[PDB]
Amino acid sequence: SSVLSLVNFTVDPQKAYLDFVNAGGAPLTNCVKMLTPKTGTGIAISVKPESTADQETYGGASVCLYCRAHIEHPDVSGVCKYKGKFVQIPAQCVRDPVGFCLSNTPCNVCQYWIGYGCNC
Amino acid sequence: ASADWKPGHAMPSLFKVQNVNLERCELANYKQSIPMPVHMNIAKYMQLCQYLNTCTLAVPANMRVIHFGAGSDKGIAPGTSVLRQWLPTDAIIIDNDLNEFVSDADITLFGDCVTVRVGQQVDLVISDMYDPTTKNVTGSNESKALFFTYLCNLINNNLALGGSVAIKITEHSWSVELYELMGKFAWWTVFCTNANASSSEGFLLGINYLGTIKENIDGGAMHANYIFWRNSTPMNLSTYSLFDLSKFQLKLKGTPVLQLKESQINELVISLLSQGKLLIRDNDTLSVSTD
Ligand SMILES: C[n+]1cn([C@@H]2O[C@H](COP(=O)(O)OP(=O)(O)OP(=O)(O)OC[C@H]3O[C@@H](n4cnc5c(=O)[nH]c(N)nc54)[C@H](O)[C@@H]3O)[C@@H](O)[C@H]2O)c2nc(N)[nH]c(=O)c21
Ligand SMILES: Nc1ncnc2c1ncn2[C@@H]1O[C@H](CSCC[C@H](N)C(=O)O)[C@@H](O)[C@H]1O
Ligand SMILES: [Zn+2]
Ligand SMILES: [Zn+2]
Repeated sequence: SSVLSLVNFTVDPQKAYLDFVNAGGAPLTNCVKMLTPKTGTGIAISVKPESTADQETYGGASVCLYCRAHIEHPDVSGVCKYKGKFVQIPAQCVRDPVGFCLSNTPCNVCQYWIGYGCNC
Repeated sequence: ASADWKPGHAMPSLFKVQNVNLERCELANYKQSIPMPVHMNIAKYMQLCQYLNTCTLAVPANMRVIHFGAGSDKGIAPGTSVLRQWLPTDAIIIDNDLNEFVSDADITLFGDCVTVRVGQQVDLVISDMYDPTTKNVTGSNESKALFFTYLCNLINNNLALGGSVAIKITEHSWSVELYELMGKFAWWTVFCTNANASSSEGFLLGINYLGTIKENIDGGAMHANYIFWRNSTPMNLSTYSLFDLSKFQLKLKGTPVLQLKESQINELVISLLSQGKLLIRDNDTLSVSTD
């Protein structure tokens, strides 16, 4: 809960978290990792879990920095893109699900993670 | 080891019909923990959901689910996420807890469950509530009030006919009144997950609310039967049931919602309610707020 306190002392919470983890800070813990049949489509954000064999699925609110830190979401509409949904993370990035989400963007055309599934 | 592959154990009629004094609960594996791959409450809620997959749950469109005691000291709600994974995509989840948390629910309310005003009637109530003072065992293990008074009033007033409840109890966290209310459902049991088999925890299930007394239950004697069952039944910690999740999601039954006057409820309606084939409640817009 140290890093959670830290992102309240900044104007750019995304950069604050990323600079912290990139400098050796402990990633946020207690992200809610689901148990899933790894038979999903593999898209980034989904209404039901969609992990492939190379992914893990997390409860969306738990991997959202703005949800976890109880700070304003940057989305112009004010709606969180993860909350109430499921987020698929590459299995090699489960060490920091929140950092991965802050570091990547789903494909605006195919909604797969750009660089981790999106083939457009 | 068939039972290890089941999600847990359900109290059989063999022990429902006993007549015994209330005794201390003594589990051979008490406090033993099973490792997870993943919060323990992920396995616990999934196994509860798996058992409810075998019950005649009413599953309508826009299903109304309220989840009490959803928070943890970590500020997250693993059980609410499991419900999101389990329930239809168009189900409405409202969760609540004394302490602050964030969850994948549609509506999240902080504070005592007594502050949660349900304006309409809901289809499914999940409660994991447990009061810390219950651990201060001094003297006789008597029926508890606490949050059970709220829950009993909820069942009597804000639960659709055909709706169901799953309410966590333990050896010392239990209510005479809540047991007796199970007699107003088509069926009832206590379900103990295999993931938490080393605890006296169980989920008191009322399946398909009928609004009228079907079984006369002596709640004090029935809790004594529940403890007698736990004291008599080897339960091995296990999450084998979660090894195959291909059919985990709640069946999309499309259960109809009907508005009926109580005078119109006949044998056909009671039969449909008891089979999980009908709900009777409003179809307004659901409103659940803090008072
Ligand atoms: C069954 N049993 C009880 N005692 C004795 O009687 C007391 C009351 O039990 P009690 O009714 O809590 O039930 P148990 O401890 O299962 O509950 P267990 O702790 O599993 O309770 C489980 C639930 O506690 C709740 N809980 C744990 N974390 C929190 C929390 O952070 N906040 C709140 N409010 N509740 C929490 C949560 O619902 C969890 O699932 C026990 O504490 C022992 O002294 C037993 N002693 C022996 N030697 N052998 C036994 O088999 C035995
Ligand atoms: N009267 C009450 N109103 C609302 N929540 C209550 C309550 N009494 C106890 N609780 C809650 O009961 C919960 C028991 S632990 C809940 C664990 C949670 N289900 C999970 O998925 O991790 C605690 O969060 C406690 O705050
Ligand atoms: Zn968010
Ligand atoms: Zn693409």
